[PDB]
Amino acid sequence: QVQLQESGPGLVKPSETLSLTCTVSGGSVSSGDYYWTWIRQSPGKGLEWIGHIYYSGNTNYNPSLKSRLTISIDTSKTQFSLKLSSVTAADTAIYYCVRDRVTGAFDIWGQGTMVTVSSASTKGPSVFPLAPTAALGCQVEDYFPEPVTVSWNSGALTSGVHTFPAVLQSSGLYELSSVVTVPSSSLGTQTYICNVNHKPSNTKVDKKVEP
Amino acid sequence: DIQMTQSPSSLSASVGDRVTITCQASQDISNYLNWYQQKPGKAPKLLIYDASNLETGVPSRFSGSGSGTDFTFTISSLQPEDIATYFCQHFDHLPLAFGGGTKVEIKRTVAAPSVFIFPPSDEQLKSGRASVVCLLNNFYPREAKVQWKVDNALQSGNSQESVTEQDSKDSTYSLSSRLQLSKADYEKHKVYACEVTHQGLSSPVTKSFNRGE
Ligand SMILES: [Br-]
Ligand SMILES: [Br-]
Ligand SMILES: [Br-]
Repeated sequence: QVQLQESGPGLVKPSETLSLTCTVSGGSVSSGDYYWTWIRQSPGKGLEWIGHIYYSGNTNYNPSLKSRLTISIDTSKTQFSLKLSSVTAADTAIYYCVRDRVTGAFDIWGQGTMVTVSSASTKGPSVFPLAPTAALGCQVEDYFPEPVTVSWNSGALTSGVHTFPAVLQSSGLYELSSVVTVPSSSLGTQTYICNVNHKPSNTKVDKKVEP
Repeated sequence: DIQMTQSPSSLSASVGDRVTITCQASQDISNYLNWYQQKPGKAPKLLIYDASNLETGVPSRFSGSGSGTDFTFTISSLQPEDIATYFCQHFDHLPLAFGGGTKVEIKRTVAAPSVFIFPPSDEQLKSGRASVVCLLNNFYPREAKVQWKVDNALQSGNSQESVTEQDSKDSTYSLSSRLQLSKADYEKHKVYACEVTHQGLSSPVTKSFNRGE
């Protein structure tokens, strides 16, 4: 079972170039049955097919992005890449690398990566406890850009966890909460740690929540 | 350059219902039509290819049909984990294009929320900000009204809300309302109240605290 995964900056400045790389792991990129494709998704233009590349070196690209598009392939590292030139805020989207059967079907997608086009620089989040069934959580704020991942006790605690969509602050940075409900008796024995990871700034914060 | 029109743009149906969404191509595309399902926070997943072929590893309740210009996606019996946005995709000719998407939410019985109010931690106050957070847990329907009262004074324009996607097990929503203030403004008052109006609450529910206590 093949898996695809994107890597690259979550934040790129205007007039700069967006460079994304897909790592095809578990399978060979030198297969004739598939087209190695990029697709993005944003609120202003929905799901949008960007283009693809065949293992023989041939591309196609979407005519709407014909000018600033460059899709390469690297059979040595089983990677294929994407380059988008002189980006604007309209290029802010979630970008996916996708396996497309030659018969025509996007049967394997990557998880996707969020790309924000902004002149501002990254900032790691501040994490503050939401202390006390009983409800507790973590306040994650003062970060940019999206996204942040929040896990509880390194993934051991997953039931009843709710991580809310971030909203904007007056500063223009993001802010969210991650909450989880627990039995009120566990507050004297069990410790609860929220694990906040912010890749665009390479910021990891573990925060202990106590009564 | 084909135009893919999906209908409706969103719908809600009860568990066990037969859901049917349509995709109309702006020209004949034979059976060059695929169906995708995008669960919350995930990438789209292939369900139907060639307008009617079920993908391996997909439940039998999903199916597709149609050819030429009109295509219908169908869920024979709607299940709790079937909540997602569904897209049609043509591969008649480049460029490949998706439809606008059909969001499928689930109608379930009413459920009142569990309400919790969180004062800002002393650690947040050291940064200079103060967010008073009110939590509404596991309710339905999605519609909820949260009013903030500071010393019995209604607040307006200084709070933000945030609601999770509908849960794939119990089909409920959870909501977060935060009163965004500065340390200076937050420490000028005592009573911070969160009042909730919801279809499952016969009378509104207020959760409050005194600053400090
Ligand atoms: Br997030
Ligand atoms: Br760092
Ligand atoms: Br084709």
